[PDB]
Amino acid sequence: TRFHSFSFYELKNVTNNFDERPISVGGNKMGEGGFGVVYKGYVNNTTVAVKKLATTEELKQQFDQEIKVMAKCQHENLVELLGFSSDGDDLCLVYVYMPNGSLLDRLSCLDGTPPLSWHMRCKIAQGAANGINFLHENHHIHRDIKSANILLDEAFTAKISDFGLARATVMTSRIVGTTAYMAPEALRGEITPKSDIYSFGVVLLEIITGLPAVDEHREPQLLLDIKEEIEDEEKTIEDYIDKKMNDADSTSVEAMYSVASQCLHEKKNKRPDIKKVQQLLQEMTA
Ligand SMILES: CN(C)[C@H]1CC[C@H](Oc2ncnc3ccc([N+](=O)[O-])cc23)CC1
Repeated sequence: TRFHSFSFYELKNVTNNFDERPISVGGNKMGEGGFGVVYKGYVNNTTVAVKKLATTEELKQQFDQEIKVMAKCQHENLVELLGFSSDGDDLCLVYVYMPNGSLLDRLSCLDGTPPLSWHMRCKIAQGAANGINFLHENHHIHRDIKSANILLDEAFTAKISDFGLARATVMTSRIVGTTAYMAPEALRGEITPKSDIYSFGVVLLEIITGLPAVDEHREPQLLLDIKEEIEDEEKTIEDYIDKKMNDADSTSVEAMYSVASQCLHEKKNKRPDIKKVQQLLQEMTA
């Protein structure tokens, strides 16, 4: 698949000169979304998201990786790239606008949005698993699966984003990702699709609980420690269910928790593959 080459001056125009002010006050900055700031804009009546990136060469290599992965990978559960603008050091990626922001923002009810229902949460978990399955089937490792990288469209369909660190068991000298979601082997430099499964297991715990992966003012500060508290029978998954829901039944919650627990196996080889995760999430609803 081939993309439209946008002019930098056309992108600067539609985003009102990359205004750093918020949307409510009058600007276009949505906030930031990964080694770059994201801006709302309108191209030919179409609402778009423009990610201005943002060593300079490492950032250009992430820009190229995103475009290469997006050219090869088009799926219902991946964000859609429309085009880009290279033109010097200010690199821009243009996407279809995702009006419901990220799953992290919706789980924390950022800016006063209503809590996501259990029904919406089950659909989002299944959609995100379908997107990771598509990447794995096409021999790609995302390397940064987290709720901030699961975007939500006009119908709350899950859309995986941020493919700058994606790769087609190998080791690396540059350890990348988000600590609170990373598998133990990924924190040691290993590169494998099994690390994406582990990180997805952390996302499933954020969905069940509404709690972020890391909270500096919390005990435990890391969400993955709750798997040990439950396994030692000190507590149960019902004690951690997000209280901002009225439609969560304990049977399907325990079925989603069982998938998350399996994803979070410390031994990479004992985790299920994405196809099994996808099958288990379908059986939960059905
Ligand atoms: C913190 N929070 C307000 C974030 C919510 C999500 C915002 O990002 C985005 N918002 C809307 N559409 C997007 C389309 C593509 C990408 N992308 O990067 O592929 C990011 C997008 C960035 C701010």
